Amino acid sequence: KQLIEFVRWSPERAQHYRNKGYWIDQPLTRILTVGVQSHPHSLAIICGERQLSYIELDRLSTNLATRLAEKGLGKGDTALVQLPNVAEFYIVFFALLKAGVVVLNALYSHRQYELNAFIKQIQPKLLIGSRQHEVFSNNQFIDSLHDVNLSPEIILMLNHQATDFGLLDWIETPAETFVDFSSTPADEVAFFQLSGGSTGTPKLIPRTHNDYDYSVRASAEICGLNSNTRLLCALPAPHNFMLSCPGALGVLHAGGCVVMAPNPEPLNCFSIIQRHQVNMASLVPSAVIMWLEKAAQYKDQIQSLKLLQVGGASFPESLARQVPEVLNCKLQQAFGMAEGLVNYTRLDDSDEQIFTTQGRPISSDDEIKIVDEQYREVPEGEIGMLATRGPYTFCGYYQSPEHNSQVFDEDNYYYSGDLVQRTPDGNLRVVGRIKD
Ligand SMILES: O=C(O)c1ccc(F)cc1O
Ligand SMILES: [Ca+2]
Ligand SMILES: [Ca+2]
Ligand SMILES: [Ca+2]
Repeated sequence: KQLIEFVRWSPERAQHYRNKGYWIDQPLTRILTVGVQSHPHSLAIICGERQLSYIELDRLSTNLATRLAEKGLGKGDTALVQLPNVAEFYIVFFALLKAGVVVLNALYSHRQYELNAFIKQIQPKLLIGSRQHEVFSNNQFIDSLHDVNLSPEIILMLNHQATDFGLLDWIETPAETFVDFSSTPADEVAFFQLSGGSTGTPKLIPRTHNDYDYSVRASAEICGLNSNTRLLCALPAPHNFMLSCPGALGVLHAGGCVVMAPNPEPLNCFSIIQRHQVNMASLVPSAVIMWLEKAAQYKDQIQSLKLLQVGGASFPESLARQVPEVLNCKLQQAFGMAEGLVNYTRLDDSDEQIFTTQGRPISSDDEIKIVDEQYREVPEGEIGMLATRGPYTFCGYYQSPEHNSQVFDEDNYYYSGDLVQRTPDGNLRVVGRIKD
């Protein structure tokens, strides 16, 4: 009956963020509902040989949601989802959003140790995974959960066994009986993001419908998405970068289409780009290097790429400059964190800004301090530690009061651990990382 706990913005900041129109108090399912009303038959997801329209995505994820409701899963409960880069990922995401189940999307690369830690932390009543994943290849991990009194009530499996509940069976058909359901309230937790770079297993980041939808809408505007955007989803779909910056959710917000790839391997990605005339992609620097190494051979297959976002690791200027020369598309640098703040070079920034900086915040109410070791603001342009708060930056990790008191200051700035300097033009350069 209690909704998932999380650390709230002050009411004065919530009001401000509503007054500015950042927080519009709609569930994240707004993206689907609006697109179904506007363009039900536009393609939402391309996955392998499948073409999911907006109304198909909407009907498939309602089916799953009615099935879960039928089982007493709803507001107050949590789910652990671990799916590869396939359409069912988003069907499941929107299904849990619709049903009011707070979902943690594990990376498909996470193994038993991480999944165990997540299950201990959110005690999910629903687990959704794939039988082709190493961890669910046998029944050992699911069995270990009974021992520890953490068995979920429902396990749905992709590529399922005859014994299992088939995830695709619960998507294909709605429940036999009607049980009511609804999203969690727009200013309550919608789902858990995961931190990057924390010491042990990733820390849980509660995200509300209000703040995630804002970052998605605002990112989609900055990146200039529209209904002809076709975005390659080659990075892990659950990752903040791939999901909201502007990510699949931004593309759906804009009425475009997400094109799935299993991973960023260049030859296969290039084939998907050519086949579906992908015009946007998002990559981390190591994946850009791989593409850069094949792109001359395949210039023709990737001509349609119009925009490449790059972020997630340091991206030297020498490499940035190769993106337009070799990939024949525009560069946008992105520096963000699942905890909130996202920076983009703008599409009309100068070439030097795009090649040498990681841009500037989504929001004019993204507040930045760049501080020395005495936590005093450095002189303009020097390197300091980044601290930030704003309308989509979280206010604390899930159930971690001790850690939270260490990375938030008294004004509720979050200390991301990133080292940065502000350039004269107003943009940020990420130059490193600092501990504790
Ligand atoms: O987590 C990251 O490293 C990351 C990178 C770019 C972006 F736009 C958002 C992000 O969360
Ligand atoms: Ca907005
Ligand atoms: Ca981080
Ligand atoms: Ca191009």
